[PDB]
Amino acid sequence: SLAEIRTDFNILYSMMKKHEEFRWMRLRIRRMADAWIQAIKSLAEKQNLEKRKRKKVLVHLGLLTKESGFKIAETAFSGGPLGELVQWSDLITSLYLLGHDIRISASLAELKEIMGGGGVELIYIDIVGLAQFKKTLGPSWVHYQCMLRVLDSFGTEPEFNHANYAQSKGHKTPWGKWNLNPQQFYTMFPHTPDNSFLGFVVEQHLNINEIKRQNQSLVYGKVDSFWKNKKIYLDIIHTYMEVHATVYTKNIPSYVKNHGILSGRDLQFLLRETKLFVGLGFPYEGPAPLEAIANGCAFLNPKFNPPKSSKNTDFFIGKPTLRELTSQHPYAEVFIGRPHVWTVDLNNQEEVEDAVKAILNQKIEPYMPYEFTCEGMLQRINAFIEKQDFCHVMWPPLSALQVKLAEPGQSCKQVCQESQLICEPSFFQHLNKDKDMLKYKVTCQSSELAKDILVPSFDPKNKHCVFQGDLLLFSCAGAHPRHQRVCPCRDFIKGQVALCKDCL
Ligand SMILES: CC(=O)N[C@H]1[C@H](O[C@@H]2[C@@H](OC[C@H]3O[C@H](O)[C@@H](O)[C@@H](O[C@H]4O[C@H](CO)[C@@H](O)[C@H](O)[C@@H]4O)[C@@H]3O)O[C@H](CO)[C@@H](O)[C@@H]2O)O[C@H](CO)[C@@H](O)[C@@H]1O
Ligand SMILES: O=c1ccn([C@@H]2O[C@H](COP(=O)(O)OP(=O)(O)O[C@H]3O[C@H](CO)[C@@H](O)[C@H](O)[C@H]3F)[C@@H](O)[C@H]2O)c(=O)[nH]1
Repeated sequence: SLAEIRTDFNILYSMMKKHEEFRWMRLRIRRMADAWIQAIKSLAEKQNLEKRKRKKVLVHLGLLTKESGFKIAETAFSGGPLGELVQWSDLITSLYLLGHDIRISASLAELKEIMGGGGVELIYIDIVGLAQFKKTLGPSWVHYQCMLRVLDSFGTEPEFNHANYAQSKGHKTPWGKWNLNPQQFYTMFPHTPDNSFLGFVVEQHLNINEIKRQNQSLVYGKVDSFWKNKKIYLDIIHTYMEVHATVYTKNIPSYVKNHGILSGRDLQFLLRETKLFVGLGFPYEGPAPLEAIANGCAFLNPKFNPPKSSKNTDFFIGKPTLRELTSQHPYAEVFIGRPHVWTVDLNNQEEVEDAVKAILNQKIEPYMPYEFTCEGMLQRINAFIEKQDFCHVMWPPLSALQVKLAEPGQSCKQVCQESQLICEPSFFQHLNKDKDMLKYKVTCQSSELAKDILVPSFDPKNKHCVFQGDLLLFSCAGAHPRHQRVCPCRDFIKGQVALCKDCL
């Protein structure tokens, strides 16, 4: 009944051999196996991992179900999407190493059988999977709702999650209206403080100036369509560097050295010899740029002005968020930055040329943020499993609360970030009446209730407070056009933004 850490993958390899759909994920785990085992040993030396209860865990991979018709397993080796498979691989491995009893499902049959068996304590699932869960179990699916952790790469903002509020705003997202606690949404990057950051591990095989060809650039973009209207950009880079590619070819200049779609180990070799990894603008927020940076590549990161969102970009229409991307990879831009990441206006030929010349003259510094290491991911998911409880113990602890007042036109996300903090939506409940507001030296001469994502709000001219009337509408996202927002912030560990200092 207590969890014991695992240091041998033999049982995991047995579980993943049982579906062809797991093949790509099994090969990833195999490539990274020695790093994983080193990391769970290192974590166990730093932190008491004793006295943890072994959980029975459902892992339901909706994206790999026949019944989903997503056909992601089908394209895993031929240039199809991999970012979700990377995250599922790393989650399953983390759960396994931490000693939990994992029940892996990629079918309605397995889903039914596991949930039939009872004693499930935690459920990892995607939004496509959650639709299947609800249909399969019937009305008692809600009995398990507080155990769900929903892998949702791009994030779900509260205004899309609240079914009635979303309807009232005319949000037609096919992904939203689940009415969960939004911290139950697990994201690919820490872009949505209403949600939890799950992430993944960045694959790299280094243990360097002679290995790396100073002259060699590699284009990020494994599909021909991605290269449309990039020729001035690529011509500037080609003035100074060889331009290589991994494309599965009418958009691709004649001078480009195409290697085709590479296996994991061959791609990693290509990164380790590359000076510059070249963003074209798409895809958004993938793992590949972090893999490049972990291998000592600089990343040329197209700047978006205006920032891209469901308001101006087809890709984002129907996604359950209004979040705006300031670049192809905002995490790389904001949490890494120069010299590893150069965020440039692709239409500023002088800025592009200056960036390429700078990168040519840079010293090579392989870099991985701690939160994207094996040990960083184990520490984060262990903390979530042990401390995150939506089933009713307050975590993060109230000690971590720092209250900030967002100016008009400023969100709670923005005001926390501007103080090197992060919005903590679990603390909004402590900011939502006259008495609580005195504590933080805001004085409500009058007040009212509103069901609005933009409250609690303060008019400092009229000394008027609007408080939240629907607790499911508490939202880090959103700026009040007229009033100040009363914003719950917390500290974060540098390199581990998911955790406060007193959260371990
Ligand atoms: C796996 C998952 O749900 N990932 C996140 C999701 O991302 C979207 C998702 O779409 C999955 C596939 O769903 C259907 O099977 C199709 O619509 C696929 O499109 C394919 O065919 C199109 C032609 O009809 C073509 O335009 C396109 O090139 C593609 O080959 C979808 O791929 O997964 C993909 C893969 O990363 C992603 O690009 C999609 O945005 O978004 C959810 C909401 O934000 C998120 O919760 C989830 O994690
Ligand atoms: O055929 C396709 C494929 C993708 N896309 C789009 O690209 C998006 C992100 O691609 P992907 O998830 O595979 O991540 P990427 O950064 O390329 O890294 C993978 O691929 C890398 C190898 O290139 C690998 O090293 C890394 O670990 C992986 F995560 C995906 O959500 C699709 O919208 C597409 O439209 N058509």
